[PDB]
Amino acid sequence: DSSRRQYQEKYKQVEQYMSFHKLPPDTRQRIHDYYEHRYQGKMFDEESILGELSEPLREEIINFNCRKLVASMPLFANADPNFVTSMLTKLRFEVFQPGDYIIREGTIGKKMYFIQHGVVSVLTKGNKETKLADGSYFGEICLLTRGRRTASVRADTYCRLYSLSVDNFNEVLEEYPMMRRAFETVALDRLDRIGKK
Amino acid sequence: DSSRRQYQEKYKQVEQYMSFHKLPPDTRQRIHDYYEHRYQGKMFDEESILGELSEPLREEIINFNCRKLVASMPLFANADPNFVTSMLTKLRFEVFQPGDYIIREGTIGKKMYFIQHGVVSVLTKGNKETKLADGSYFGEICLLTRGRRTASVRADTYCRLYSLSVDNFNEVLEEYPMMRRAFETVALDRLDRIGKK
Amino acid sequence: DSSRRQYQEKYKQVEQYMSFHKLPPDTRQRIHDYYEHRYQGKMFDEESILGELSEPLREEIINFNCRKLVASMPLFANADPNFVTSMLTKLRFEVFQPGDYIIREGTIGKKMYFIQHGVVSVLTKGNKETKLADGSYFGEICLLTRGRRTASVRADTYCRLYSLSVDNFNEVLEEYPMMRRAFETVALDRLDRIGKK
Amino acid sequence: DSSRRQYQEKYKQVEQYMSFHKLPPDTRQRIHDYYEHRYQGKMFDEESILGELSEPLREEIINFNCRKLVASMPLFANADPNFVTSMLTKLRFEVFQPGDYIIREGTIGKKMYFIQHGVVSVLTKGNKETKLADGSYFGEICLLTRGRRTASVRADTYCRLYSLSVDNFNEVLEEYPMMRRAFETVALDRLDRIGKK
Ligand SMILES: Nc1ncnc2c1ncn2[C@@H]1O[C@@H]2COP(=O)(O)O[C@H]2[C@H]1O
Ligand SMILES: Nc1ncnc2c1ncn2[C@@H]1O[C@@H]2COP(=O)(O)O[C@H]2[C@H]1O
Ligand SMILES: Nc1ncnc2c1ncn2[C@@H]1O[C@@H]2COP(=O)(O)O[C@H]2[C@H]1O
Ligand SMILES: Nc1ncnc2c1ncn2[C@@H]1O[C@@H]2COP(=O)(O)O[C@H]2[C@H]1O
Repeated sequence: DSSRRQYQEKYKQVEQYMSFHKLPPDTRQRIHDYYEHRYQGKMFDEESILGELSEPLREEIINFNCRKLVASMPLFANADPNFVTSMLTKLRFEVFQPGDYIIREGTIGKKMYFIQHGVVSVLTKGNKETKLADGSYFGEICLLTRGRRTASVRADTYCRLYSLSVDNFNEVLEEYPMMRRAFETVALDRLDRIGKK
Repeated sequence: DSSRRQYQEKYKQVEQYMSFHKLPPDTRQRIHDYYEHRYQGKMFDEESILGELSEPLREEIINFNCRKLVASMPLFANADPNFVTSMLTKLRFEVFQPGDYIIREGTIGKKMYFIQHGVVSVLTKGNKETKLADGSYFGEICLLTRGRRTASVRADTYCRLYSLSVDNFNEVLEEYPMMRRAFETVALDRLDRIGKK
Repeated sequence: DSSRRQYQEKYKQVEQYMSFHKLPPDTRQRIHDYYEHRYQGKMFDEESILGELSEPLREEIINFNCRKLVASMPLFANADPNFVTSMLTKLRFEVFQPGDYIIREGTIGKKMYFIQHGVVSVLTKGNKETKLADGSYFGEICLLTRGRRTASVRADTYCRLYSLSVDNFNEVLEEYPMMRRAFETVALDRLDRIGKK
Repeated sequence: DSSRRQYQEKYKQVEQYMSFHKLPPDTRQRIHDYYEHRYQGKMFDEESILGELSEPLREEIINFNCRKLVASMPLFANADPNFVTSMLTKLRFEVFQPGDYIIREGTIGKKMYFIQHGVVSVLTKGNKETKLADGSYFGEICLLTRGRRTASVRADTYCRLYSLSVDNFNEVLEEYPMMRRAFETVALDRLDRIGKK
């Protein structure tokens, strides 16, 4: 009904823009596939729907929509449920296509990612590359150091991620200081397999 | 007419989102009841309507819509009417359901609440719990200390509240410094029945 | 056509809100009259229309819409036309009703006003009250001192004003420092007829 | 279809506003011509379309839409493609009419421009005026000095520009410090033909 019509109407607008700007069909297709994998044919207004609810109801809905992501992630599964809820509310859903570069080395990161579904390559230049999958996260090192990306991260497949900005990261750890160490440990651990400590 | 249609059309959108995300009927019902108690079947655009009026007209409307809340509250009833008007303009209407946690201990509060209608439990961990009702307020302690919630507050029933952010709190007291003491007194008084002073 | 329909449709929404909140007809009328005097039956989207034009075109339109206000005001008529244009772009149109209080003493002003059309009383408590009309401005003292309103200002009639915020005030004088003195002179002059210097 | 209808509907609104404010046909025409040259009869919602895509897809689209601008500009053609992409994302499309003043001397610039198509006169008061065309840029001096415009710049013809704000300028050079010198060189070089060094 109203959701499907909101999508096909918006996809329509997108299909016109591509034509006006005469984009390569090499590109229009990526755009088309992105739209499928991101919306599945139904477009809502989360900002509006969720903005119109009380905070307790948002937390109940968000905790449910992410119950599976939470169950796969050691960081959460054993944490205070209020820490978890406080992080889920600050995350933003992002989809990434096979080949896409989620993060670039040398760059100045301002956000991290939690993998809901998909596989990503951590090409840490030189050698000793790595793969992370569902339940893992990355991009935290810059949120702690405030330096530059230690590696690059490329979608091997369609990824569903949840990003968290440095602002929201520090705001959560301000409230739950205990949980910083959980991040530090995995960070310094990851830096050891490279150059950091 | 246009208000009712705006509601049932928006509630429609909400009912779809719930289905797409396959929420427990245990949850869909809470959402449904929330929507009833919050909108009563008519949805307006306060930001637009009120934004389109002069400041004097907003104050006249807001003072009238809150005349009853003002009459129940000792803080206001005896204060400079301009202090009162200046606070009413900064408040935000919030509804909370039976059982909901309005505030959590240990947490870093950034806003307080004034009860228009309803009853809330101040479970101050340990013992000596308390009940506040229509005309009372809470959550001011963190606005003064800038520390953490001294207790938890749970809706015993459907609550209608008006929240005030720390920013707007300090902005009002900047203009009406005399009124800080009224808040301090009730605060230090509340801290005594616990641990504060 | 589209403008008139946008107004009567929005006024419709306003008429419903008043009914829902059961406002005194003493108030609904003020609201109704305000809407007439502010929109004249046609509602546009300045933010959209003007936002869609180049800066030079905005300045040309704004200079024309305010040519009469500019001609009545000694501050402008003899100033660099670029100073003038730079001020006009930052102003915001405001209508005020007979009896309305535009400014209150003791209060912390963050904006000034230029009278396009109407008469206002500067009731400086005590005695020696004053009247300002088309082409005059007021509320500058707090923009300079950063203190409190030295008097109150009440609409004797329907006023059409243009307000300027302290931010935009200081931003203009940052570019045209010479013009501060023009404001200071009238300010210190106004303070002398009271208490300031 | 939907784009053309969005334009002619919005142009309609514009044509009414002009009439309501009784603008000189000397002005209505400039407005009309501006609208043609800026939209070409089709209006989209870039903020919405582009906001709904992943960052990698935006970069792919933006790099393509600006491939020609990039090919004409020595600054880019030889730079790290990621520096280039990082600048393109921050630019804003602006059209300017024959005679328009893009920049005024003595003024406090907060943005620079890259010429996609058109010719502009750098009237540096006094004497020794200059012309810049497709592929050139200007307005960088204030982004570096944080002072005032060294000259004025006037559209000799319809210009298509891309502006970059001081905020985005410093944010890019923060990530790609090497590229500051490329700007400094052309800047100090331009200052020499005048007064700067
Ligand atoms: N050896 C590794 N194993 C897994 N993830 C890594 C490794 N090295 C770096 N990363 C992740 O890659 C990210 C690149 O951006 P950050 O430096 O902010 O954070 C880095 C880590 O989260
Ligand atoms: N003994 C008490 N009686 C009533 N209210 C209380 C009592 N103790 C705490 N509160 C309220 O509970 C709030 C919890 O958050 P705050 O600490 O910011 O502010 C606290 C008070 O407003
Ligand atoms: N004697 C006066 N004559 C005219 N205007 C005045 C006089 N005294 C005060 N005002 C205006 O009234 C304003 C009240 O707010 P401000 O103090 O910011 O600025 C003040 C002046 O602009
Ligand atoms: N001699 C010149 N040749 C080309 N461009 C110039 C010259 N002098 C000034 N400009 C440009 O004109 C701009 C005016 O604003 P800015 O001072 O910020 O930056 C200046 C330069 O980019």
